[PDB]
Amino acid sequence: GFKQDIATLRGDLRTYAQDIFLAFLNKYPDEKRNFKNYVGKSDQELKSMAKFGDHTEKVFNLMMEVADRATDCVPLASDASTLVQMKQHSGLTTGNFEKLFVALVEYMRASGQSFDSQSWDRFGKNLVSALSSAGMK
Ligand code: MNR
Ligand SMILES: O=[N+]([O-])c1ccc(O)cc1
Repeated sequence: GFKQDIATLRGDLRTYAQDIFLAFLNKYPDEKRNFKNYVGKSDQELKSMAKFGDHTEKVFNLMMEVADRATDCVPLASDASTLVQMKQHSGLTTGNFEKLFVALVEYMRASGQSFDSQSWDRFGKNLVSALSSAGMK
């Protein structure tokens, strides 16, 4: 289920984080509006860019903590407020997060691994709801 998937992801997290964020950027290329330094690069070139690897893994480090702290795929309100307030997230909207989680769910479905894709779909939805409640537009 969802808790086991957090452990699975954590066991190879730099790879999963980069592959999922690449699936997001390739499904929604306009999102690079918020990632101008990743423009004009293939997947293999991004995986050789230090901030791409370090920032993507740090994003997913925290994503796994928020998932682990959640109850039945519902994140803590303190985590949603942290994600709305962080300066790095200024001017993001909830649709940016919805799209990341569509790509994450599609990645899991395409995997041959028994990820609980429905629970990640729920978590993405519930995160978007918590972000909205905490003031993200
Ligand atoms: C499509 C837009 C974005 C979505 C969705 C998104 C979703 C999430 C998310 C999901 C639950 C979590 C957890 C998360 C967490 C972070 N996030 Mn976030 N994030 N996020 C940015 C856009 C987005 N984040 C940006 C832009 C930056 C700073 C610039 C750069 O780091 O590329 C940042 C930065 C960060 C950092 C700091 C990285 C560091 O400096 O190395 C963390 C941690
Ligand atoms: O996965 N993510 O949403 C990310 C990944 C890398 C980054 O620099 C910012 C956000």
